[PDB]
Amino acid sequence: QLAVELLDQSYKQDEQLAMKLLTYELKNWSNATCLQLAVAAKHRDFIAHTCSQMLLTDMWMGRLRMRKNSGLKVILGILLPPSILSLEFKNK
Amino acid sequence: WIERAFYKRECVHIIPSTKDPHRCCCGRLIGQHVWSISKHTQLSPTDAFGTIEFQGGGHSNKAMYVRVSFDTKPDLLLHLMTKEWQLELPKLLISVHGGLQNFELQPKLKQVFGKGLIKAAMTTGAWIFTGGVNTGVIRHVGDALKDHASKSRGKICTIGIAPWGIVENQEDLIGRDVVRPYQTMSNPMSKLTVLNSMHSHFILADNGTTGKYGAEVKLRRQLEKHISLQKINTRIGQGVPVVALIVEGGPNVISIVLEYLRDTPPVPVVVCDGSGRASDILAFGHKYSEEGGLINESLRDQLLVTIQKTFTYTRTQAQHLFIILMECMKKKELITVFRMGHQDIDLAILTALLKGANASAPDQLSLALAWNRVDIARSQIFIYGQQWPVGSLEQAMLDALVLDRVDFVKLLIENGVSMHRFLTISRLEELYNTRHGPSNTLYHLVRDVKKREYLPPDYRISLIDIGLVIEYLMGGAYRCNYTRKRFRTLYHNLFEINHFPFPFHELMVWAVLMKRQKMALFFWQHGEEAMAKALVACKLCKAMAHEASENDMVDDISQELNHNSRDFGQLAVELLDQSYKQDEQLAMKLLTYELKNWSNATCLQLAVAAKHRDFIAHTCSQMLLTDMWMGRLRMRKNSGLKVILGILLPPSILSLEFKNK
Amino acid sequence: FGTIEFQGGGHSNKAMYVRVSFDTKPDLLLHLMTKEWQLELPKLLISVHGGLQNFELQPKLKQVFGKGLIKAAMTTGAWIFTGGVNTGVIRHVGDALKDHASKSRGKICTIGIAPWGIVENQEDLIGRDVVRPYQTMSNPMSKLTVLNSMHSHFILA
Amino acid sequence: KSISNQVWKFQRYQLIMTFHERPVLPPPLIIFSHMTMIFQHLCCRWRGLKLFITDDELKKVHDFEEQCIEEYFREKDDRFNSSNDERIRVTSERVENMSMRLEEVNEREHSMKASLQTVDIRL
Amino acid sequence: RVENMSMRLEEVNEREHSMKASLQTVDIRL
Amino acid sequence: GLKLFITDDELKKVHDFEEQCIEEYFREKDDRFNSSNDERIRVTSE
Repeated sequence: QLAVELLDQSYKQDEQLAMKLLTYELKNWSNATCLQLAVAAKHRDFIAHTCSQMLLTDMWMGRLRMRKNSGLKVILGILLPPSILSLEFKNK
Repeated sequence: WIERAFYKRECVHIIPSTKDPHRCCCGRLIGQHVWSISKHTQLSPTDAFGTIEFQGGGHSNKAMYVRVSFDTKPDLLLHLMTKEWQLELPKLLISVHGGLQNFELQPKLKQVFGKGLIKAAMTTGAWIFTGGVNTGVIRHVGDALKDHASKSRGKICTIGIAPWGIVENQEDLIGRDVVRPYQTMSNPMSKLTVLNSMHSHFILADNGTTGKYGAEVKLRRQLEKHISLQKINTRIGQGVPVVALIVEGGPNVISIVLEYLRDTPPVPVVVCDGSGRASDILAFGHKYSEEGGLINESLRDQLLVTIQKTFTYTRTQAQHLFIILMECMKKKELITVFRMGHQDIDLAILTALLKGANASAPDQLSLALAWNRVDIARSQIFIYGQQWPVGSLEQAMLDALVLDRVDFVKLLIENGVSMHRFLTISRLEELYNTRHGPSNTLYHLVRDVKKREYLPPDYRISLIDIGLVIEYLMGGAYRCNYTRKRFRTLYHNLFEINHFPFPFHELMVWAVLMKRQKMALFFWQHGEEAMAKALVACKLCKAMAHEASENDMVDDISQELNHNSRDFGQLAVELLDQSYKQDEQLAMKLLTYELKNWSNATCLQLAVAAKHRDFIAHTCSQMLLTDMWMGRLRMRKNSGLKVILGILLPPSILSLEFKNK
Repeated sequence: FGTIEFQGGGHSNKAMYVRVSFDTKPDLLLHLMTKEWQLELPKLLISVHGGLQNFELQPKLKQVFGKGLIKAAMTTGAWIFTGGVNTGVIRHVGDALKDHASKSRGKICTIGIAPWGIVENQEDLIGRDVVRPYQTMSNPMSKLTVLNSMHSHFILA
Repeated sequence: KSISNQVWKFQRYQLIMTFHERPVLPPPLIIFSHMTMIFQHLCCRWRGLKLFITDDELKKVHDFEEQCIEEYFREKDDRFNSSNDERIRVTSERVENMSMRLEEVNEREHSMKASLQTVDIRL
Repeated sequence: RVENMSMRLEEVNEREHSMKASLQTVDIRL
Repeated sequence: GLKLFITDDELKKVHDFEEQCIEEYFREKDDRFNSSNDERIRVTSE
């Protein structure tokens, strides 16, 4: 719950440093990250906060913006290769 | 870039002797040696760079520094500290000129003055120039910033102008872009003075000699004059306003005070008495002297005797220093005193800095809007006899709304806003198109409604587009006033006819579209049909939450829109609760009547259009909707069965009571 | 005629008024203020005759006397006749009603008997049944004395 | 079940607003009510919750609204100041004010009593 | 009760400054 | 994806965000402790 409340505070301060804090590699901790050592520790409430929520949701979409009423739109793209061209893309 | 732009220097030739062969005039030893007046210093690229982040006694903060020549460009340091120091330009400026030698003060006076200075640094966000080495006035202000500024927003941006040779452990500070630690081991016998560790920034004013003072003084003066030359973005006065605090000091304090008072621009000097020496003799020369030369012979002779004895100064130049003291007394408007005996020295330094600025009252109001200080503005700027120009108070209101300043607009409506004459179509559109505030999502909504109707980044959003934005968000059959044919012809004819007779409703739509909840509650506080305005603001907040959940971005905006939606809903709930407690006969008439500014709708139909839960469950709407079932009729006592018997038996309707018309 | 409901420094309350002759029927004003002013007859009566010129008082004495007068106005429900223009005794009782009567049942029914010419902005008060705003911009050099804005009722003698 | 009676109040409003607009004859005999509604509409065009509030009774319901706005914030300030939280958010500052004020009296009353003893010695 | 000690003790603090100054002035003139 | 290689100058600007979070967070737990119903009257009685 110490880890929970520090993630809570870093979410209240700023989000752009917050997801970069939760992602980066740890040279003194076997080159792992916060999330993978978190599930290695089997801690409950660390990965349920909104910072990891938007992190893990954006790590699903990959380099892409096709989300508005998803489920059905991603099914129509993978069945129709023409219809992928009518989907928005995130700028690199 | 910093090494190739700022150059150091060091004494490497001549090597005289001043009462010792090893003691050079350049300060270093004869063996230690490896301005140019009788020293022959050599200019070279600087080697001292990086961070001197400290250890011991806490204060392990980021302490990056730079070493420059004594004869260096003030502008080059200015672009340094603005560009690669991550320091934005301050809204004020305060110096810690004072006693160089070590002294001590009473605990209460030290605590009050230190708390006042640090909360002044918090409110104005200023830059604090200090001697840098922890002794005397620098040690006292170091204890002062460590007193409560470490317990309130410890990003103070304190800069220490210290000589390169006067600081201890010069070999420790060698190395370019290297984080060299420095311990706070204070040697009692070393002439090289220890540093103040919780200072965030350092300047190593390098004159090529060691252990000599006065070289950083000229650099500090040219840097502060250049900083006052740099115009602030609001352009209130002569750049960033500057003020100098003096505690103790010697004849140098008197001379730099006379320099500050005669300077262009006229920088004021705060003097704090109760500490002794130069500050007390300036206080005594200020308290009983009036218009400079209005000093009687007895107190002039007493001041001369205290200079000759208590200051242990020569009596031959005591007349000269009394001439300098009278020169300081000739400009008493800039001179400030702090005779003490919550309620700290922040108000005193604030009215001192805003007093002697050669600036107009709207300029002082713009400076106070920058500092976010409403009590100092009320005490100083808004006073009797103030000839406020026409149009400047309207500009002050425009700046206050675009910076989202609730207490400043409270003070501005308290001082004659005339909100009906202030608000026009063009000022409202400039208010909407201004982006000098918090983050918002007007651009995505206007792009969506333009895509629905049918976007450049420089697109100026018209009032028709935002009116159709409230039409999209409220939905159903809502018809905003901005899509009316009359307003469209007025917009065509102009782009109190342009003025708005009902300004607080456009304040509601501007507050809810700009994500300013404090503006929404404050403009709730004054105005008519407040139940309707809070209800429709709840409708727009729930609709913006629906847009920010159907788009579901970084979810702080979606959670605050949900918060604002259910808060404004329970606001509607509690106001209906209070109107039920007051009287019921005005209460149901309040819930029924038609709303000419809200698409000719009512409270109940806009309530269910907003999908608010607990508004229509109160007993006022209970008796309203029950009596709107019975129509003009009194046939209710054990109903269900009696109404079935009436509709089957037309004779039995005649045996039912009727409400009087 | 109409309302001079104010703006600035708070005090945006209903401030309807009436202008009558100096030689007018007291009974006709009585039926006026009982019938179409929505004012029932009080159980007591208190006047604020005092210093017309501007003065000042000690804070504790001003606070105690003002609190006593306003809670007397709360308990008796009386009508308070005052000079009306915010200067001296009228300014002190305006600060007094704003001291705690704004924090305890702010329907005081204070009536200000002021001359028609002595009030500032006479052209602003022209118009029949019109809600004319008046700002609290106190001119330091105008002989036309400013009004007390949180007074609910006004008489323009 | 904490909201069961409450949610019935939402759905009953939809019944009341529909039945106000329904024609008076039953949906069996609504050809009769449609005939007479077309009859009354064409005889004039070719030849409940929305009362129209006039200009003098909008004023007496508006001033009830702003007097509700000023009076309600009295009650939230009184329950705040009389709560267990904020009423002791004021007492500790006052007791802290007696911490150095009474100590200032204690520092100088030692000199005041000593001044009385010294004056009585020299008298 | 604590609010009653707020201005009662401050009233003692206002006049004890004059009382100690009266003791010093009387001792000076004696 | 989750394993970006942070260079030597952007590890510094995310590290100082971390220790400034450490000092700033213990301010909030000391303020809620001192303003709680428990500890604020743990000082008045002395």
